[PDB]
Amino acid sequence: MEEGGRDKAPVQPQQSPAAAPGGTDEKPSGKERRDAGDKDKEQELSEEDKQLQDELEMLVERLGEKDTSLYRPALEELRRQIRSSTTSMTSVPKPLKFLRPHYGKLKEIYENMAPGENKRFAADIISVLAMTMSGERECLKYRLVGSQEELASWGHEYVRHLAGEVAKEWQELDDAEKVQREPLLTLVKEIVPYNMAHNAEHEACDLLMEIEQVDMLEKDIDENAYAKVCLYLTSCVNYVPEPENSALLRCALGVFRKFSRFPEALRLALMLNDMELVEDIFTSCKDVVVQKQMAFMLGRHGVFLELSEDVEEYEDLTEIMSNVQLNSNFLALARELDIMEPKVPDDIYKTHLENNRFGGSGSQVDSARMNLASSFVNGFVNAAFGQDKLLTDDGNKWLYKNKDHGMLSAAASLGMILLWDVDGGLTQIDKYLYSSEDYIKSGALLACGIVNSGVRNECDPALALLSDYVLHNSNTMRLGSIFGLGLAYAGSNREDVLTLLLPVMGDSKSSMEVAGVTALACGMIAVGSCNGDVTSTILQTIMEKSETELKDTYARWLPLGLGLNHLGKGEAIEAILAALEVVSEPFRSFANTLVDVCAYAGSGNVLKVQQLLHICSEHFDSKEKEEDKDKKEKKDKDKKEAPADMGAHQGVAVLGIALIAMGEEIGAEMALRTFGHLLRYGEPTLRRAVPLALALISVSNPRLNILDTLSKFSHDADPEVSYNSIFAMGMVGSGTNNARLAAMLRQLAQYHAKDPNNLFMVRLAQGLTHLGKGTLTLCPYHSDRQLMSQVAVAGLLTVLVSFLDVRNIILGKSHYVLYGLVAAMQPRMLVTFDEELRPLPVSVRVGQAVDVVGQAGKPKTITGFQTHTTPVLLAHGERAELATEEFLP
Amino acid sequence: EVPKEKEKEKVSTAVLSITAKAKKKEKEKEKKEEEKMEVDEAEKKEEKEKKKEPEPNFQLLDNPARVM
Amino acid sequence: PLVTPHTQCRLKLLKLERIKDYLLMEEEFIRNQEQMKPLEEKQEEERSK
Repeated sequence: MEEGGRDKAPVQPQQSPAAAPGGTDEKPSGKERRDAGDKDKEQELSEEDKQLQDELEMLVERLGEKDTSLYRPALEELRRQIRSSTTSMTSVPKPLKFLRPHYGKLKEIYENMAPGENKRFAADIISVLAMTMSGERECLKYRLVGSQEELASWGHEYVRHLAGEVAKEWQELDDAEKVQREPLLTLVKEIVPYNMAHNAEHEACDLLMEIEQVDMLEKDIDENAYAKVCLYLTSCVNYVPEPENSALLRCALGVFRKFSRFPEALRLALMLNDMELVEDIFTSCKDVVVQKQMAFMLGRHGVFLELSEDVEEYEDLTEIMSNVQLNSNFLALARELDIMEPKVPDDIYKTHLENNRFGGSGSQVDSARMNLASSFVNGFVNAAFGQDKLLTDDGNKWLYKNKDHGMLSAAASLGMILLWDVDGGLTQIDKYLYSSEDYIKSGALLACGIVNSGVRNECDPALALLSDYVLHNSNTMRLGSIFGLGLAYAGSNREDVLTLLLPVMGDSKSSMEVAGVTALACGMIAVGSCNGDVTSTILQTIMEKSETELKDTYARWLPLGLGLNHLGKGEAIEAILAALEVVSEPFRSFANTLVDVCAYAGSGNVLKVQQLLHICSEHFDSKEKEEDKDKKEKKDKDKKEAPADMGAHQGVAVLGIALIAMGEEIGAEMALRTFGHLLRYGEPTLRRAVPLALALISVSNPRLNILDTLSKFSHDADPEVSYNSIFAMGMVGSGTNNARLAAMLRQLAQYHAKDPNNLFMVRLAQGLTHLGKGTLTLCPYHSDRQLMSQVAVAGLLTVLVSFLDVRNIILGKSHYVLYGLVAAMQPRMLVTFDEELRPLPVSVRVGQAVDVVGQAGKPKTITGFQTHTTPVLLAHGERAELATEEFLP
Repeated sequence: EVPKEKEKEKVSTAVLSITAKAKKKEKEKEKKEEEKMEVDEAEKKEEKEKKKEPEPNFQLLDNPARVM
Repeated sequence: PLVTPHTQCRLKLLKLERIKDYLLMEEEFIRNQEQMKPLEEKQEEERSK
């Protein structure tokens, strides 16, 4: 301990501020010049950030705190210069003069008068002088002012431009990772008036830099991955004009302002769709801006590009609408017959060959309901041009043999055989159409809507299936005709055929399953306007469901189209609309949780997730509202599948422990459909946690509840090694887990993982994270499986052809105009880089190296090299344009 | 002779988080909806205090009158 | 295992508060689970003897 002898600064700045009350009065020079000699020297012993220990700043205030309490207030005759010497010298040590209740008094030295241009003695120092202290002001002092009194005094007026120059100072001194400290400053200051802060910070960023935009640009969208309702409403529209005004990267408009379509205003992204039609230079970014506008996140854009430039600049519209759709058919025609696939594999059924010697002999299984699953050896493998003449003879015999619902099912499988087709898809049906039967034509003409699904061109808006519908005096002609056309025009929000198919609801012909899928057919069409659909559904709901207390054919189908007509907005007006509209008995207030959370597809709104638990948690509920706690858990399944894995680990942690562990009817009947809704990628955490409750069948219940959890355990696409689980459970599933009920089911689970080789993207995440619904086509099936008796009769309309929004697969094609380029692409396990050293290595799995149409996989941001510049949108999206430039030798 | 009819009925949701400023801006939403369309409800005080003070201590009693 | 800012940024202040939200709710849901159980049969006489 070598103290003493060199303690100059603990003596003379211990004495001269102690002599400052001894020299304020009767010493006009010593009041001023010793203050200025104190001020610059204390300023100089802080500017190097290589002596944090300052020989004054924690040496003078031991008496100087009681001094400043008697020097600044008690002088009472403060001059115009001596306030600029006192407050410039004594507002510096006040974060360390004072303890944690400094937060109310960062002003009793400073805001007496802020001396001039306080960064004048705080420019080259990063945060030790006042910039940490400036964040201490905006944390607590501005928030209590700007809680209800934003428009206020000097604590707002100068504080605006004070925070303005400080936010310039973060990107001024060193331009380090304190760029991201500016959104740390801009959002803590005036949390709800963020745009009033950001509007000055938009224009300041526009003149800040054009190279130091992009990491702050991704900092915003990382903060926009989850927020409050109003913060996600605010900072996402602040996110919009920064590649519009500062830079013109601008190919991140269409999908990354589909981010901002539903929250802020539907017309606002349509004004950004107008901003697409402003920046028409030249074609290449314009091409891939409008590639996504048809079948990547929405359709319904084919009405705004038939204006005055219909030569090539507005004749991309039909090219977008069906020709690049058919060029995507040329992927599955040309490229995917080249990689793997002849016309009929037909041998996953043949992969059940070694079972006949496992335990003696075989040929014991003769169940007639297995022949339902026999259609999927032909059915699922023949998607994307698995066209079959006389390979449908297993269909052709069984169509003309028995099983009326399988006559509808085998006829509905023909639409899956010719999918995404307009050229000759109806010609395939017509030879298998004229059998003059109810079940054959109702499955085939429903499959005609599946053939032209995603086309939305002129095939039959009211031609075929409207003529099929007006044939009705009877069975599924009444039913199966409205379903296929609303499936085909689900991407559109056309009003006309919605009003053609609204007298289906207004007929009051009391076929119950027809009116239920009528809500599902109109639900797939619209998500926004036409409140008269909500009027039309609840009229027959109050007519029919009020005079019953019975089955979920009422409940699983009629409120679901209401939720599909109001999907994806966290405004909480739609809950005020719907729940106050059907104020009713609790078995009709089953519908309370539907339209509540169908508007709540994905965000962070954890306050909803607690009312998704705390109202109907358990209660033990002796067989009265057990459907509602299942459906309340059904809406826990979404709002979990897109915070991008932040709550997915928390979802599998809660729902593994809480329900299947300490539950009853909520857990052991229904709570596995989360895993059939959360992901379809597959990973051995949840893929092995389900046979913990499946190999233990727990047969005491109506075990098709647990065998429903068998079924969409294989609701993970992208074919895997999971055959080890399903075939070995199929071996114990032939004799035991009786083949009368689920011999269709286990092979439905077996044959669905290898659906084709490819085309597994059914998982509602495009580009990086945006939805692309999608949800309107899947969510009817997991609402349908509640629970039994639709394994035989009614759910066979659903279980085959429920979800049909598969968009294509792979990010391999090049499309440089003649379509001859391949690439040198380099596929890897996805990004982790958030803020690290510049530049940041995007990925980590350098081993795989392909050129052309190779796979997507679970976490793959595939990059490219060889100086082709890949300049298009720099995110990805499976129709890259790929120009050419090499000006770096 | 009441049986003390009691209710568990609730456990208080103690999630102390972003909830705190989210309920506060919801009370701001009621200051446009309540006081601008229709709220004119009122109640009166000190009716129940009035009957207490002029009380007896002059209770009249017939012949076989009990008294502590 | 996603604390990937790796620095004193508000994201790690935002990310960890999300983890606080789900574990408190997992606490309160199982707190409601042992609360609202009016089922008593205690063995239906079989395992109790």
